[PDB]
Formats: sequence, structure tokens, C-alpha cells
Amino acid sequence: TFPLFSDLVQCGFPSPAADYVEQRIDLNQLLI
Amino acid sequence: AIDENKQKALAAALGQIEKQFGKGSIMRLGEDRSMDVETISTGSLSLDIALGAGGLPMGRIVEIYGPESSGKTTLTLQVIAAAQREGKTCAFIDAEHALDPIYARKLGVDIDNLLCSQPDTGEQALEICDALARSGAVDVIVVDSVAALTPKAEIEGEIGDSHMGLAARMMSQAMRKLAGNLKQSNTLLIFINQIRMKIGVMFGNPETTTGGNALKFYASVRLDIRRIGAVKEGENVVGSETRVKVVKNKIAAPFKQAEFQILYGEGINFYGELVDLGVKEKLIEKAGAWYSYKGEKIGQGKANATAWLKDNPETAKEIEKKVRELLLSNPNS
Amino acid sequence: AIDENKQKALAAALGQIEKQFGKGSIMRLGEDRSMDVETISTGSLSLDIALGAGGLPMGRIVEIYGPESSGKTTLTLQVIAAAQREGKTCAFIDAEHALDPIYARKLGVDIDNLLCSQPDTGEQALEICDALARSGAVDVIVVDSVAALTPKAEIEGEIGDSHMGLAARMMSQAMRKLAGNLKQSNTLLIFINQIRMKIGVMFGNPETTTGGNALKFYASVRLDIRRIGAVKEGENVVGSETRVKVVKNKIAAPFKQAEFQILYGEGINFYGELVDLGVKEKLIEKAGAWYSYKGEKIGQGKANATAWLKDNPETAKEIEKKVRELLLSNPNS
Amino acid sequence: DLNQLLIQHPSATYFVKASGDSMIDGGISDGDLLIVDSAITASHGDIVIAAVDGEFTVAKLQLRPTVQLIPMNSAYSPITISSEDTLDVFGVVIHVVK
DNA sequence: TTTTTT
Ligand SMILES: Nc1ncnc2c1ncn2[C@@H]1O[C@H](COP(=O)(O)OP(=O)(O)OP(O)(O)=S)[C@@H](O)[C@H]1O
Ligand SMILES: Nc1ncnc2c1ncn2[C@@H]1O[C@H](COP(=O)(O)OP(=O)(O)OP(O)(O)=S)[C@@H](O)[C@H]1O
Ligand SMILES: [Mg+2]
Ligand SMILES: [Mg+2]
Repeated sequence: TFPLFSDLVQCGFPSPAADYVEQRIDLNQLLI
Repeated sequence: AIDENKQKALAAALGQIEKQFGKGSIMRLGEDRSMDVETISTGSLSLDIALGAGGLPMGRIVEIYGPESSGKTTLTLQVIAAAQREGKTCAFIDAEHALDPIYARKLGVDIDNLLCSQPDTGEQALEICDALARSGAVDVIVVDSVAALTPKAEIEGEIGDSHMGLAARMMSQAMRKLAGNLKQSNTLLIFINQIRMKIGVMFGNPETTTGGNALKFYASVRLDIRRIGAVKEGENVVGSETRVKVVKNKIAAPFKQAEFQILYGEGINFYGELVDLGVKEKLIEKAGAWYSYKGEKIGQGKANATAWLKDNPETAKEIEKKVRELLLSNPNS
Repeated sequence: AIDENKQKALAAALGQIEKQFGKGSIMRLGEDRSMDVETISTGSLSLDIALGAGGLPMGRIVEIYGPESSGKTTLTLQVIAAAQREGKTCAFIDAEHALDPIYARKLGVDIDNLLCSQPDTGEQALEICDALARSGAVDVIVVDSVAALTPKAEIEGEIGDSHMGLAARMMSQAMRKLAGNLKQSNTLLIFINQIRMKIGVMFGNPETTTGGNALKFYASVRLDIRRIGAVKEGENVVGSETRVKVVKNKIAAPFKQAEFQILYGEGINFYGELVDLGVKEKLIEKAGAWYSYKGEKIGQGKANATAWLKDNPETAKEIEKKVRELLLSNPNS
Repeated sequence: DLNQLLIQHPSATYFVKASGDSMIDGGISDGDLLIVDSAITASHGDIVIAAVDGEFTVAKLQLRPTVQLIPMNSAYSPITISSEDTLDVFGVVIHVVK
């Protein structure tokens, strides 16, 4: 159970802002 | 048959609402002239371009924030001076208790006409702002450092006493009681905010602004002003390079940026902004470090170009009208 | 018509605010004498020149920070002595618990009249400062090493306990509750800060100051004092060469530098500053290592020139007054 | 167990959804999951979550000959840490989940 | 809501 922040980080250009509304999930439930 | 009955019912309901609450209680959005967005210049042409509508919106709420010595008070005093040059009445609610009247005069502010208040508590400041808005005779109101909007309970309290979100509740109630009054009276309320650090932020901006979250929602425009350099006359630091980001905009496209120089004792360098905008709009030619206008080499470098354009008011005015006509997305009537 | 109604509404609102809160709640900035900036000497003429307004502003918050043994306490004690020579009452909050009364007396501080407090906790220190500001009988208050302003919870805790930003909360609340009281009572509050290291900073200044960010916003003048060398009488180190850089200024132009000598047991070398300012202002001629005043060769080297100038009071006062009317941008009334 | 397989510091590991296509040659594309370890110091050539002038970016960190943020796409250009640029690295990407 | 720390 680790944070999955709602906002997506833009790898192309520096994003205008990064809010961090925090959603939490575990690896096993997220991928399996 | 059915449509006629629906129209009759709608007309009866509208008439009942108008009788109950007033003539302007409800009307079609297209024929509501009071809802039109009217703007005033911020003292920076590039910022007027970045705001889309040509300046800060009248009758709204605007938040300005940034780090220390980023130029919040100087930008606010330029806004106030620009408003006062048009005959508007402005008020400065300085909660920081750190206003210099001499410097305000040096920026072009008519200190003989600017209302200044040193409120003891945040509630007193917000009540003064509410009264000034309800009067309708004040066009611009500025609250300096809403971080200093201390509640009366905290003032009467001790250092270290915990007042959880009490300032936030006071600010929320102030926004609720102020939005309608400001819209009715066509008064622009500018809030100046400081930046606090956010602890335990794994990802995201670790900076908030004091006062809570209500100011984030109620602000029509939120500006993030930062100092990104210094202006040097060889050795002495005579000014600062400033970048202003419009992180929120309810009247135009947001996230546009503006760059301008704040000169100490003079304020925002308008003529340098004119130079930069003319260069960008293919009106002033830049050949390396050489600036030229219509073939005539006006100088070498931004400072020399600014001095030359200051020395020739006619061409400065010409380039100013050309830039205002071309760049402004929403030219004011 | 419309203008007259606006003036009537503005006058009515101003009267309402004055009745609700008080006579001085709201008034025009031009006719508000409580907002005039009053300054007191810092004990160094070069520092007074660099500050523009002639010294540290009264009724404001000033932060002085630097590395270890840079002269923060010495500069503060010189400020206190200069204030006391004018009959003012000064207070020293020694949170570091490292004040030597004999050395303070050696700098000219009236020990019998200096209110000294050694608070246990940071909350106690800030509450004592708030009470002294509210009393109105204290003109200068100094908080020694706000890095030592440890909160009560940290004191009652254990070593290794994480009190994350608690000092920042306490200091922010202190600024919020203290700005207005200091402005009302015309009290100068000097905060002495230590310098810590920002780990992981790849580009930028790796040095930060303790207490958080509130002091950065609220301080009217912030001074970075550093030791740049030693003053030697041949072999023994009799003093230190000190540079003070005004990193923030809310009363004049910032980023000016002041260089002076702090002699152990004597304080800031005023006469050496007089020598340097006379040389710079074309009052004292310097031919290589030879200094001359109006043709008379006065001595060989800075130390010999300073000793000459000590040996005569008359042209000492002459050069001092000439420098004061020449270099001082904002002479005090 | 994926947690023991991929995560070294559970208390300082967060997930990030990638956006944009400036890291395709580096193995990061739009929509991919980025596992970031914030407890480890960044090094030259590492993939980091960084913020320049308050604007967040995923980029490759270089410290020589100058401090810059370089992408992994021929279309995009490097970001040079210029005057008054505060490069805040918030962790190192250790895994990419597609 | 509140606020860095080395
Ligand atoms: N009286 C003054 N004379 C000269 N320069 C000044 C004066 N007051 C402020 N400045 C400088 O002008 C720039 C902007 O000043 P401000 O408007 O006070 O900035 P600020 O955003 O209000 O920062 P704060 O309020 O102190 S946190 C800074 O570089 C200041 O050092
Ligand atoms: N009692 C004293 N007698 C002689 N020299 C002293 C005395 N106390 C301090 N000094 C010297 O005076 C210079 C400045 O001292 P301070 O003003 O105490 O420095 P500081 O800024 O207070 O740094 P701190 O507080 O020790 S971290 C240093 O070179 C000290 O060694
Ligand atoms: Mg201000
Ligand atoms: Mg000390």
C-alpha cells in the first residue's frame, strides 16, 4: 500500500504544476 | 400547446422571483451587462498580455504570492498607481505593518489619496475590506500578507497555543461574505500571500500559501511572482529580474508567463517591456547585441535600447500602440 | 453628481470604520505619521551608509545571521549601546545562554540598564519579547540565536525525537503576533540567526537559516555578517575584518555591503571606518601607502592613519560630518 | 512477493504515472508506471523526478560539464540549469511498469 | 489546517 499520486508527471515538458492528491495501492493488487 | 404553457410558467416564475428579490435577481446571461468582465492594467504590459483580458478583473478576487522579496508589494503598488492614474480610489490594508510611504510615493502611488489601514487582527482587516467593498467608492483593495491576518483569539492567546485552522475558517468566512459584495460594487480585491513549506511531501509542489484553501477557490486570478535574477549597472544591483506565472485564470487562458524588470525606486520597467515585446513582434530588430528600429540602430543591449526609447517619446508611443493592437488577445473597449 | 455621491459614501464608510475600530484604524497614507520610517544608528558608519535610511528601522523586525564568530553578538551589542546613548531602553533575550556581561560592558553597553533574559524555552522567549513590545517602555529587543529558540515540546522530549517543523510553526506564529505590536509600540526587534547547510543542493546557495521561512518574509532588513580576515598588531590578532551584506531591505536599496573592523574589547572601529569613508569621498588623499588630509601627510598605512585621526578630535568631527552630509542618502530629521 | 523483489525502502517509495514521450529511448512512455525511491541520492546519469523553476519533469541528470536535465528522445531538447534555477530532485526512478 | 530539518 503505497501512494499513487493522482496527477501525472509530464516527461515531455516541465509540467505547469504538480498537485499530489494521494491515492494508495499495493503492487500485487495493482499489477496482478 | 405544451410549449406555450411551459413559456407561461417560466415567465410567471421569473416575475415572481423578480418581485421577491429584485429587478436584477434573475435574467438571461446574454443580456446581463453587470456580468461583463472589466479589467485594469497591472502596470506591466507583459503581464497584461499574459492575463489575456488586458489586466486584473474588476469586481473579483486576486491572489499574489511568492518567496521573500519577490516583488509582491511593488507589483501591488504599480496596480494601485495605474488605477489611481485613472481616477479610481484605492485602499491598502497592510497586515504586515511593513509599508514605506516614501517608497510607495516613489513608485507613482498618490499617497495623499491612498487609504492605508494597520489592522490589529485579521478579523478587523477583513471587516474593513468588507466595509470598503459595501461602500462602493473604493475600486481596488489590497490586503498585504494574509499570512499576517491573525485571528483575535490568537492575538489574545499565547505563543505556542494551537489554533487549528482558525485562520483558515476566518478566511473562508471572509471569502463567503466578500465575493458577492465585491461583485456588486465592482471592487477588485487583491490578496498578497506568502509561501510556506509543506513537510513530508514525497512528490509534488512542497509550497502552499497561508490562509487556507478558500482563497484558492474564490480567487479569479492567482499570480506566482518570483525573482529570477538581478539588474546590474556594472557593479551596483539597480533592479531585479521578475517572472510572473498566472497559475489560475477564470477570465482567460491560465499558465501564461510574463517577464519584467523591477527597478528600485522606479518599479516595473515598462520601457524594457516595450522593447522586449517589440522585438518579439517583429517591430524592433535585434542583430545579436544590436537593437534597431526600421533600420535605425537604437542602441546596444537592452539597457541602451530602453534608454533610447525613453529619449524618444514619439516612437515609444508608436511601438506601444502597435504592440497593444497586435499582441492583446482581448483588447478592452 | 456621481463623484459627490461616491465621496459621500466613502466618507460614511470611513466614519463607520473609525467608529467601529478606532481613530487611527483607517486614514490616508500621506497624513499618517505613524508610518514614517525612523532609524537608529547601528554603531558602524559604513553599515548606516549601506542601509540607506541611516540605520536599522524602528518598529520593524531585523534579522542578522552569519557563520560562527562572525560578530553577530558584537554588532548587536554595538546597536544596543548606540540606542542607550540616546536614552532608549534595550532588552537582550539570550537564548544561547552565552552572554558575557563584562564583555558587553567593554563594548559600551550600559549593563545596569540592559534587560537580560535567559529563557528556558523558545515559547518563553517569544512571549517575553511580545510582553516587552506590548509594554512600550522597551525600544530595542534582541533574540540571540533564534536557532536556540527550542520549543517546549522539544525540551520536554528526548534527543532523537522528531519535532518536524515545530520551531517553524512557533516562529511563524511569533512573527504573526509580533509585527503589529512592534509597529504599535515603535520597538525594534533584532533576531540573530545561525547558518545551517542545505544538504543535496546541487545548484544554488547551500546555506539556510534556522527558524523556517517566516523570518525571511517578516524581517524588514536582513544582514549577512561575515568575518573576511583578521586585524593584527604585528603578531597578536587584536581584531577581525568584518563584511556585512544587506541581503534584504524594506526601507532603502538592498544588496549594499559594509566593511569594518571589530576590535576585541572595543567593538566596531569607528575611526577606521571614518578613515575609509574620508578616503572614498575624496576627503583624505591616499598616495600609495601614504594617507594625506589637505596636504598634511598623516601616516603610513591604515592603522597609522586611524591612530593619527584618533589623536585629534577636531578634524575627526570635521571629516565625520562631511561624510555624513555627503554619503548619507536619507539623513534623519 | 513483488514488494521484496522491487522495493528496497518501503517507507520512501512512491508510484508515478508517466505522461509524455520524451523518455521512449530510455524505456519510459506515456502512461507507464514509475517506481521512485526518494531515500537514495541521485547520481550522474540516473533517471530522476526533478522540478525546475517549480515545474516538475522526468529527465536524466548530468553534472558535467554543466548541470543539465537531458531527455531520451531525439525530438526533445535538454534543459540546462540556468541562473536562478532550483533543480529539486524528488527521487530516482528504479523501475518502469508497462 | 499547520510548517522544515542537516
Ligand atoms: N524602500 C525601498 N527602496 C528600495 N528598494 C526597495 C524598497 N522596498 C523594497 N525594495 C526592493 O524592491 C524589491 C521588491 O520589494 P517588495 O515589493 O517589498 O517585495 P515583497 O514581495 O513585498 O517581499 P516582502 O513583502 O518583503 S516578503 C526587492 O528587491 C526589495 O529589496
Ligand atoms: N569576551 C570576549 N573578549 C574578547 N573577544 C571576544 C569575546 N567574545 C567574543 N570575542 C571575539 O569577538 C569576535 C566576535 O564575537 P561574537 O560577536 O560573539 O561572534 P558571534 O557572531 O556571536 O558568533 P557566535 O555567537 O559565537 S556562534 C570573535 O572573533 C570572538 O572571538
Ligand atoms: Mg509586502
Ligand atoms: Mg550569538
